[PDB]
Amino acid sequence: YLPKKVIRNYPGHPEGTTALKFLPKTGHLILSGGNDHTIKIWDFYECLRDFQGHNKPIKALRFTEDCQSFLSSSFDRSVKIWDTETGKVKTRLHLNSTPADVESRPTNPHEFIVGLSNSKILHYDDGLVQTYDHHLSSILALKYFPDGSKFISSSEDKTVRIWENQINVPIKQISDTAQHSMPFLNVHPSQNYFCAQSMDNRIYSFSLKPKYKRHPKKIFKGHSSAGYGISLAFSGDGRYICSGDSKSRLFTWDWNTSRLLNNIKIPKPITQVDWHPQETSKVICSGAAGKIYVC
Amino acid sequence: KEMLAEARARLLNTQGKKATRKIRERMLEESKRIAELQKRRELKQAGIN
Amino acid sequence: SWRDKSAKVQVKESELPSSIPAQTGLTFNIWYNKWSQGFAGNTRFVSPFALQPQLHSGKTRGDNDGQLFFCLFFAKGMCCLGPKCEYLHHIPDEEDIGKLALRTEVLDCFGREKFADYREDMGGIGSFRKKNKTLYVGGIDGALNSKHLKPAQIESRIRFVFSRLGDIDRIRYVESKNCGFVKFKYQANAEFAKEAMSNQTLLLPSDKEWDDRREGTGLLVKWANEDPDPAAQKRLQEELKLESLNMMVHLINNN
Amino acid sequence: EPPPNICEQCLGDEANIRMTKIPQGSECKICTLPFTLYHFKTSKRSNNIIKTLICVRCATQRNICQCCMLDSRWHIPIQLRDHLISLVNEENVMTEEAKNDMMKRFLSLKNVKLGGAQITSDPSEADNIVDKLKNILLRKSFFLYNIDASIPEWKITDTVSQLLGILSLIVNHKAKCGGLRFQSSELGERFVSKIRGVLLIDRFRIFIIPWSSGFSAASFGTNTAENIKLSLSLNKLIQLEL
Amino acid sequence: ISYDQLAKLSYEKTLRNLATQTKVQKDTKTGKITIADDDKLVNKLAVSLQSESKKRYEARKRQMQNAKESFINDKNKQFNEKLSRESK
RNA sequence: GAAUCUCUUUGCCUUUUGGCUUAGAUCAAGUGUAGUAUCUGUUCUUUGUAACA
RNA sequence: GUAUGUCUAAAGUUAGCUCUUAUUUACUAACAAACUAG
Ligand SMILES: [Mg+2]
Ligand SMILES: [Zn+2]
Ligand SMILES: [Zn+2]
Ligand SMILES: [Zn+2]
Repeated sequence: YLPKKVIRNYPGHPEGTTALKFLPKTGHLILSGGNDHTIKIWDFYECLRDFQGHNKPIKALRFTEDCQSFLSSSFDRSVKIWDTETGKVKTRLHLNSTPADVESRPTNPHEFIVGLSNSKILHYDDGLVQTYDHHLSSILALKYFPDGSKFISSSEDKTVRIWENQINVPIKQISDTAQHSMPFLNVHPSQNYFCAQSMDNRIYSFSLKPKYKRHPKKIFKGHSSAGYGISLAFSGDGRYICSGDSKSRLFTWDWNTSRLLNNIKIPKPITQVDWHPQETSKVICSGAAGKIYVC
Repeated sequence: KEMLAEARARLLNTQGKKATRKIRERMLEESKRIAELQKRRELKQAGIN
Repeated sequence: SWRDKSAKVQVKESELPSSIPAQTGLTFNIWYNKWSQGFAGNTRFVSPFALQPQLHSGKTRGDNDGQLFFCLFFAKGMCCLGPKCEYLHHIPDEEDIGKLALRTEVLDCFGREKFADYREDMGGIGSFRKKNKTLYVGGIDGALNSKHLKPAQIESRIRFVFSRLGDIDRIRYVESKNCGFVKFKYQANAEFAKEAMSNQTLLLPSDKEWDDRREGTGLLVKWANEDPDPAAQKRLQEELKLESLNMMVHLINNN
Repeated sequence: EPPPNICEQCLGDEANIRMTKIPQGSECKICTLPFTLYHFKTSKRSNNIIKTLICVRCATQRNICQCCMLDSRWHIPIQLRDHLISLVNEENVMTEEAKNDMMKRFLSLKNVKLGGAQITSDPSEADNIVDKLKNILLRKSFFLYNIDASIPEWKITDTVSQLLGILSLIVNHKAKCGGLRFQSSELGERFVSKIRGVLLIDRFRIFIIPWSSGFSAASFGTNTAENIKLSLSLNKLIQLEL
Repeated sequence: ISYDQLAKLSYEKTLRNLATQTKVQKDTKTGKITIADDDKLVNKLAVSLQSESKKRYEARKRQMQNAKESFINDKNKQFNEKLSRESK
């Protein structure tokens, strides 16, 4: 159901809290990577621990479906896999470039994908496995398919390339003459749609078909998402879409008509937006303030 | 239907391919420029001057 | 002191390295004396020669000839003709910069020509428009050969190094940006220190990496910008107004 | 073909000076246009060769000479004479120096005297601003407290050297504190004899401490957040002295 | 009509606009004329010129709004309007 | 009686065709794989009350 | 396949409607059965 009130405080960093995600199917923890400090976890209310071993801010903090360890994508050319129970050192990927969002394949805890900003993507195990070089620009955001087995990449170019399980060659590369880029993108939880932000202030939605062409009128236009790395979100079993903006506002969306529902005035560009997989009406958001406002 | 749709595709062909690739290149300039400002706004909320 | 003794041969003619640079390409371009068909690996290097002022200062032919332009290869520490070099092989003191008062805003203290504005890299000879005294000191990473040090020790090393090169106004190492800002009493001391600590190392001989001294890439001494905090703009404006009031007195005494 | 602006200080204290003209010598160091370059020697046996480094139009646009790059009338820098004209007329007369190449050429070819050149050009307004200037002027280690940021290290060396007869020194300006260091045993005894006493540099008071610890710069602080905090606490300690 | 008559009529219109609304010193050396200009009159002229520019701006947008013979893009329907105005 | 706002018409062209020559010249004779684009066929949906700080 | 164009930290500048799915058609390919470019 729709979020309508700015309910709880959750005062995180005084810095940005530049990444928020959930444990899938168990809405117990969150993550918050600030600018200067390190990662904090809030529950539901409570706090657990810091994760020292970073120096720079963090782009994205992605879990696995094993859920015991998340993946930190810091600006400091270093990717660290942290346990949510102890917080130890599995790997330390000292890289060449500032890494983008760092994700994991839903089957294996071994299979593990790191995006870069020198136009490359590196697959790993529990240790290089296979490169990925088809984007011309810095790669911005990644996804996967239902239960993995393929892979989705999008860059500072307008291209989106579906790569496979350890295969360099794209099945489809998605480009027109009017697309700005695809800076962030999340799988719609019926695992057949394909939603992505784009800096025409619009959220495009493609299919997941072999005949992969887009569907009209499912484009979410009323935004100011132009110059910030803003996230997408999806409710339980796909009832709405929440997405932040740079008006210090959070905007929700329908599916069949795709129209504006709630223009909230949350007290700085609202960027990171997550739903609960348990609570069917509440949405966690954070902008660049650090105070994690829950709707 | 096919021939009429191709005809109304070709009657829209107003700009040349050099003007088409210049609209393409200016679109790429605006996209790279807004990505650069996006990266700078991230690093400026970060504090890295 | 240095007024008493003569200047030493810092290096032989045969003990200089060749003018042909380190090979960064395929073939050698003998017009521009550089390398081409490839650019991978740094042209920049740790300089093999240091200054060592108190040992190698002295009285040259330049004191006999009455010339008061200093020696660019004394500051680099790589003169062959020690006591016979036409330029000066000592630290710029107050009286030498005082005799440089007629030409140091046109040329520098080495006889090089000051240009219109700075480079895009802010490093080189300098301007005739800014009375520039503050030197940016970067490149400290390879100057330490990427050794983990506290910032107070590095600030102490930069203070002791640039104390050899004349009178110091003010040194402030930036812990957040890994750079210093060394301001001098005179402009010619800043010029001499920029030529002096060009691409050397902050490594002491008391450390284990002294054999691998010339491995990485050394210091980066360059001309600095203004100090953009308003307190140093305040001290800059008031010291410039006091020097202007001195020049007020001079212009009234003249006419 | 205009004759050059070279003032009385560049040529020097001689009456017969032989200069060498090269037509279209080099690009001038303001606008990068070529010009007739005049190089000479101040004496006959001078070791330094002195050449004009700007063209005649860039010289007359700033009312400066071509060799020593100072004012033709006053023999002072351009920036400071613009600052003095801003002190007089209450109008920020600044010299608009170019940075693009085409802007340099464009800004030199135009017939104008830019900056503060028009005031010092004719001697009437020169002496007018001169008596306005007259109207304006009618209107073995130690630790150191109380060093405001306008006090350099070289003045702290010079006053201690002047009170003695002539030794390194370490001053943290962001901590606003000072320290002095040497090796001679008798030099510290003579520093005690020539006096927490007060150093008076320019009426700005600096308190002294016999600092038995061997201070490094780490003793003044390890970071910049320690320096401002220690400066505030030490100014409160100075208020405790007062 | 003509640019002379049209300047004359716009002058009469602006005097009608004032009708709906309603010293000199010199130096010795510089010789530049300092005229005392009242601030209410200065910014009243400024607000009047901005109001005329915005009035012309909104009327020009009103002409831009109207779309009612054969054309491919917007510049083309403007050119076809021009040919329809040539046909008398 | 003095004037504001909204329309209608006229006038200004307002995003208003910015060179030339031999119309400047000549026009598929396949397939498979793939990509892009479009049509058609097919299936689904329609608040009071009390206490405490 | 050329011309040609574009990207590339080593160095740190001071606080009717929504949909799945197949057939057809159109334009493209130095991709295949030793060589061909403005
Ligand atoms: Mg051709
Ligand atoms: Zn020498
Ligand atoms: Zn010039
Ligand atoms: Zn001169």
